[PDB]
Amino acid sequence: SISRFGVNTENEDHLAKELEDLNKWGLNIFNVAGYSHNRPLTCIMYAIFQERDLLKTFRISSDTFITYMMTLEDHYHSDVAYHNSLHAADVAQSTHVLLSTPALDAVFTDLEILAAIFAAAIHDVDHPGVSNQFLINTNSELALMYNDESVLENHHLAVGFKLLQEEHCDIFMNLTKKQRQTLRKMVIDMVLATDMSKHMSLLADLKTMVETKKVTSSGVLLLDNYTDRIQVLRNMVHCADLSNPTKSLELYRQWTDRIMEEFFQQGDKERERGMEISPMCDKHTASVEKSQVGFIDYIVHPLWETWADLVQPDAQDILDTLEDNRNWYQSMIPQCQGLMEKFQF
Ligand SMILES: CCc1c(C)nc(-c2ccc(Cl)s2)nc1Nc1ccc(CC(=O)O)cc1
Ligand SMILES: [Mg+2]
Ligand code: NA
Ligand SMILES: [Zn+2]
Repeated sequence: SISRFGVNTENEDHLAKELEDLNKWGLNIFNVAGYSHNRPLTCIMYAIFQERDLLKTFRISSDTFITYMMTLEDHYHSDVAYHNSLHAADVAQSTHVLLSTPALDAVFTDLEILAAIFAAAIHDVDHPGVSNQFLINTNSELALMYNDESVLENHHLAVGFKLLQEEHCDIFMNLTKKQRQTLRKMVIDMVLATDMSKHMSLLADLKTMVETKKVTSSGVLLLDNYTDRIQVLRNMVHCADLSNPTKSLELYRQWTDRIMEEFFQQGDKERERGMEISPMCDKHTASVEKSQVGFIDYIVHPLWETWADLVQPDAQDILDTLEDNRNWYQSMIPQCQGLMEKFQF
């Protein structure tokens, strides 16, 4: 069971049936959690690494891998409504699918692939369930440590890398020095690019890149160098981090409930401290359906449209689902600055 899934489970057969969808956008990670004793991140990372032969390629012990992943998953907070191990697992599995998009076939090195999925796994570790801006506004120790810049993203990185230095946790021991160095650099790059306040400038740079794209006669992207590759990978991970609205409505709605609960819990903190309640964080004046439509139309669609343009035609299904979900939320609205502000500056 451990050998098969990297986790103990009372229903191996149900877990195995769900993991049949490992390479699919339609994987249901909530079910994976339910059949893995709420170890979705360890489970999904083990599955992904076996699928891609990454433990063989990089000589990573499977036991050491399970040990690291368990401590990493333990460092996600169960009582944080959205930014917990289920979201990390989702981003990792979503990154895993995006890496296999036909337009990117054989484009990336194995180390690049390793770096993207590892980054996905660690990108929100030890999230406190309050935003960067909250941490800045409350004079937090983390904001003081990190000089107000990508405060949590720097913290997620430091925690993720520090766990590797625990006894029996160094999954990269068998990499060469040069490999370790390159991997570190790439992971730092990608996790720092998940700072939502970089969304606009990241999208601008991606469009610029997409203007210059060239493909083979088979539709495969031609990337000139490292610089172009890591740019696609940053953006890939960002897209995986804003993929909830591109999943089935059933899944999207569960994600939305969770991020609203998280925001509302921060707004209750802010209220208790006599602070102005941040946009999206006031449960008494929230308009959830309307905000999702604006989120999609101004942030998530523009990003996915640029991504879809890059990997044309691979991502049309994703765009169609996103539109369809937008239509649903729009139909459920009962009879702009706060939005856009979390995604720029
Ligand atoms: C993908 C889940 C998701 C959904 C479904 N909706 C929204 C927002 C809707 C309206 C809005 Cl303003 S944010 N944000 C989401 N994620 C998210 C996560 C973190 C942050 C950083 C921050 O707190 O500033 C911003 C957005
Ligand atoms: Mg984050
Ligand atoms: Na935990
Ligand atoms: Zn995230």
